[PDB]
Formats: sequence, C-alpha cells, structure tokens
Amino acid sequence: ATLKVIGVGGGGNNAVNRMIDHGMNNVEFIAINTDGQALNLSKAESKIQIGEKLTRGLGAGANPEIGKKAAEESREQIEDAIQGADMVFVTSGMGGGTGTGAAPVVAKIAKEMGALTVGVVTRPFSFEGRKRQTQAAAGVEAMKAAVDTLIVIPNDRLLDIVDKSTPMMEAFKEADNVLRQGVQGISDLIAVGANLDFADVKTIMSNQGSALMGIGVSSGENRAVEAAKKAISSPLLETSIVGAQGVLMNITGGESLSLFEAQEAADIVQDAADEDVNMIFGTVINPELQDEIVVTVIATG
Ligand SMILES: Nc1nc2c(ncn2[C@@H]2O[C@H](COP(=O)(O)OP(=O)(O)OP(=O)(O)O)[C@@H](O)[C@H]2O)c(=O)[nH]1
Ligand SMILES: [Mg+2]
Repeated sequence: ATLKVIGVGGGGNNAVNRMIDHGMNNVEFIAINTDGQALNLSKAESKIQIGEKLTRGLGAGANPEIGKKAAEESREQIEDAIQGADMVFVTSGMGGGTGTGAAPVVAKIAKEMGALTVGVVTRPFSFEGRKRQTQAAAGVEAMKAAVDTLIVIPNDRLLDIVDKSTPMMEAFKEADNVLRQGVQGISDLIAVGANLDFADVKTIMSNQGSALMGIGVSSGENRAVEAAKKAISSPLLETSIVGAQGVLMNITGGESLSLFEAQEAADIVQDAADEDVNMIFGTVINPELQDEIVVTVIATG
C-alpha cells in the first residue's frame, strides 16, 4: 500500500518541508505550488509548478480563482504524480489563493483516480481578519466535497497550547503532528500484521466526512486507558470523537498485554462512539515494547 503526502500552497509546502526535515520515510512527498520560488526552497522529492501561464511563477495573490484555474490546467501533471497511490494526504492552509483553490482540485483528482483521499487543512488565525476566514471557509467546503475524510485544524487552537514565549516553529510543529499521527497510524495498521489491513481502512474511511487519527503511548497500571485517552484527544482538532460512526482501533503491547486492558481501552472509545458504531478492533503482540502499550485510533463519521 503506497502513501503519498501532497502539500499545496505556501502552508502546504512549509508543512512538507518541516516534516521531511524531521524525517518521515517510506512516504512519497509531493510539493505543488503556483509560487516558483517556494518550490525551489522545497525539500520535496517531487515538485509540481501549476498555473505558470497564469502567474508567471508568482503566487496566486490571495485569489482562489487563480489557484483553482492553475490546478485544472495542470491536471495531467497532477494525475501523473499521483498514479500508483493507494492513499493520498492533501495538506494545505486555507485562506490564500493557491491552497484554497487548488487543494480541492488536487484532492478531487486523487479520489476520482481511486485513491483513498484524506484532507488535512488549516483555518487562519482570527487576527488574519474576517475576509481571510470567510475565504478559508469556502476552501473547507470545497475540500469536504472532494475528499473521503477531512481533518480541519483551526490555527487559533495553536494559541491555546503555547505560552507567551513558545517559538512559532514549535507551535507549527505541533500542528504538523496531526498529519504525522495520521500517516504513521495508517502505515503501522497496514504493516504486517495486525489482523487488520487496508481493506479495513477503506471500510472505515471511504466517504465518511470527518476523521480523527490518533496514537497514544503509555505505561504503568492504568496504561491501556491512558494510551487510549491520549489517542482520541487532540486540542487542535475541530472534530471531537463523540458520535463516531466508524472506528478502526489497534492495541499493541508486549507479552504482558492482558485481555482486560484491551477491553478497558476499547470501552473508552466505545462510550464516545454512536450506538450503531462500525468498530473494527485489532491486537498485536510485539515483545519489543516491553512494558509499553500503544493504542491507535481512527474514528470517522
Ligand atoms: N499551521 C500553519 N498554517 C500556515 C502556515 N503557513 C500559512 N498558514 C496558513 O495558511 C493560510 C494560507 O497561507 P498560504 O498557504 O501561504 O497561501 P497560499 O495557499 O500559498 O496562497 P497564495 O499565497 O495567495 O498563492 C494562511 O492564512 C495561514 O493561516 C504554516 O506554516 N503553518
Ligand atoms: Mg503563496
């Protein structure tokens, strides 16, 4: 199962850059932008400049019409970069011209090509003003129409987890962890073996609206509950787990992994989930983990 991560627009490229720098592997990174200079600064293995004839290598100047038109004209390049992917993550900051306009097009192409398509986008800080926000909301609507599952990160949530002195790059790295947990969560679920596979992923995620993808790690007596609570919690997400209609859940531990622990973790997630939840639950024994427990949760709907 091949995973690709596609960053669209300035924010998208920045996320790709920060994540490649902090060493993601066995994932293909693709950078797409109208802005030629941005692309030159990209560490991404595969780069696509869109809308050359529109912008002459400039950005979209906050015009979403441009980003959309640029993406549509480069359909052939975009398809070619995508082909072979089983699952695609399109990441982008909403509110500008390139991301807002081109990211839904990129996402729609991937979904039409048959890839399981996940969007991870940001809404701008309130201080960026009412017009940026409104424009971003249009982006979010378009993304939601184009993806299998969408994950929205309001940039304002970053303000809630920093103090007066927290460096901006650290804050942005926190936001990157949202996409990171999603990507390694899948990669592990598909890795041999959890008695779970990509077919399970597709059942839980295909056409499911919104998604949460989390990983919790813990130890000690309350380890199972603690790991699970970590996995289903993030203050950066617009979407809580309550009412989920689909859950893919895996618990990994050493030989000490008890049946009661698995039940405890599963009950944590099950309480939050809707009565008619489609839950696919897996367990993996990995002696390497010693006293550690790892809980992975993908929730949708
Ligand atoms: N979390 C996070 N958000 C970002 C980052 N960079 C930009 N954003 C957000 O994304 C929104 C869009 O900014 P850009 O991605 O730079 O704009 P663009 O998509 O390239 O569009 P144009 O520059 O007009 O062509 C901004 O309003 C910010 O709120 C980033 O590095 N991290
Ligand atoms: Mg730009």
